[PDB]
Amino acid sequence: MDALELLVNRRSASRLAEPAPVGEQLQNILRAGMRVPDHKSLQPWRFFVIEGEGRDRFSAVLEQGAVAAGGDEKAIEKARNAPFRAPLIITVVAKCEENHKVPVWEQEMSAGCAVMAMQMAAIAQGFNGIWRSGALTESAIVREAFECRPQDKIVGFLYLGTPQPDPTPFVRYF
Amino acid sequence: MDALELLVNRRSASRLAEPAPVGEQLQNILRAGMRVPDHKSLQPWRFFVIEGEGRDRFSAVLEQGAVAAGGDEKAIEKARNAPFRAPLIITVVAKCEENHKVPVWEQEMSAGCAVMAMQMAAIAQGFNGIWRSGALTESAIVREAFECRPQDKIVGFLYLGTPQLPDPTPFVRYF
Ligand SMILES: Cc1cc2nc3c(=O)[nH]c(=O)nc-3n(C[C@H](O)[C@H](O)[C@H](O)COP(=O)(O)O)c2cc1C
Ligand SMILES: Cc1cc2nc3c(=O)[nH]c(=O)nc-3n(C[C@H](O)[C@H](O)[C@H](O)COP(=O)(O)O)c2cc1C
Repeated sequence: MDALELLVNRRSASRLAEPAPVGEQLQNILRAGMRVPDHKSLQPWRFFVIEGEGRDRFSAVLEQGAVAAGGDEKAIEKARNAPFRAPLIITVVAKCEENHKVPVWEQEMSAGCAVMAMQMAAIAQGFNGIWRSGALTESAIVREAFECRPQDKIVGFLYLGTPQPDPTPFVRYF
Repeated sequence: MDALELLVNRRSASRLAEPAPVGEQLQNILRAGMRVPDHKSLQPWRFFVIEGEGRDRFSAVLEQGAVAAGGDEKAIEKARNAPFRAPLIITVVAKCEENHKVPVWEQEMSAGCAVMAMQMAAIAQGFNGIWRSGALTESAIVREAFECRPQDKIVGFLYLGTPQLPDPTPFVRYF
């Protein structure tokens, strides 16, 4: 599709089904992720592809995180069933350098932009998805599953697959 | 311009000159910024357009912030001359809601995405730019000029104008 048309009319999709992006479609999404702005070229991200048996392993981690977080019966099954809302999930970890000339927040911004860049690359190839987070991004069990050091941060669970403009209020002139 | 090719080949440009995007070109850039992901639709951003005489006002604000930060002569003059590296600057402020169900970091993330989306909208229309920050985003004088409350944050100075002028293996893991 047209670049300007996507940038002006980008919409997410939460109801996702097969097929997911695979092969060069998935490779293009990951290429878009690593092309985001990056102060001093630190490349401060890791992209965890979750599909197939990885989806069930992700499900068991989210379930174990919701139990440790003190969820009720509703919350644990929702957490267990959360990964099954898409054929593909990409988890983006901000892999940050501490006490760097670049503050941590700028490196986190780069990782967050990678999430939107990947969702846009999904839409451009005829797919879609939704950037999700929730309280489980802070779960100690989920973080250790994604190899989060203290300075690292889970910025998004990007669900992906096949789905089923007046800026005046925000603009000021300096 | 093809959407996927822009996303895969995106590059910034620091050498920027007139013309700046104006009219519907500028409006299209601002439309892209307001279309970013936004948890619970808080719209937590403000876009400050800096052009013309505004560039001089931005120059004086940055110079004031450099003085108050203890910069030397070189750093103060560099701050004063910083806005004149492009015909257009859009400063993005994360306008955050505290003690909301949506954590502040998710709202700040939305405002940062707005910078990149606007930069891509510049590229799509034949312009380009560079997302900049530096220590002066934390300056008390600079923050006040951009009406920052304590919970607000300057996430970028997006310089824009007419430019003059991938292997994901190490970062991808399979869960
Ligand atoms: C939050 C953020 C702040 C940045 N601040 C600066 C900056 O102050 N100065 C700078 O040269 N680059 C800064 N960058 C990086 C540039 O925007 C740009 O990504 C870099 O020059 C690499 O060029 P490229 O985008 O073409 O890959 C920043 C990036 C991010 C995400
Ligand atoms: C950092 C971040 C985290 C988000 N987390 C969630 C989430 O956990 N659940 C959700 O429904 N939407 C979340 N969103 C918002 C969605 O990504 C999406 O923008 C929203 O559903 C509106 O869809 P739209 O992009 O078409 O406007 C988040 C957005 C951001 C920027």
